[PDB]
Amino acid sequence: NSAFKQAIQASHKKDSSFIRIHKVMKVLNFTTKAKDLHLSDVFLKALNHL
Amino acid sequence: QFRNRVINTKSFGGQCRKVFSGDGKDFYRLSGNVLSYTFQVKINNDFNYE
Repeated sequence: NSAFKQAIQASHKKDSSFIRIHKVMKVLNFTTKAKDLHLSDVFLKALNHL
Repeated sequence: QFRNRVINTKSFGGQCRKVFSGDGKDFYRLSGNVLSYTFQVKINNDFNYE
């Protein structure tokens, strides 16, 4: 006489996430005058030395 | 490696070249000849969990 029993349980779980953000917050704006702009002295000196 | 002091970074040339750091909330005196010095901030972070 032979008797036999088997029980095989298995699982495969796979879980993932991804998250991405690109948020831009402007907080001030400016516009430069068109004329009579006062140059910086290091730039003025570079121009004068040319 | 950074080596010893080659350039004089503090020759003010008799100028009163104030900059407000914005960051650090203080006023600093630049040398008369530095082409620029600015205090906008960047941050980079990388994690690798495994």
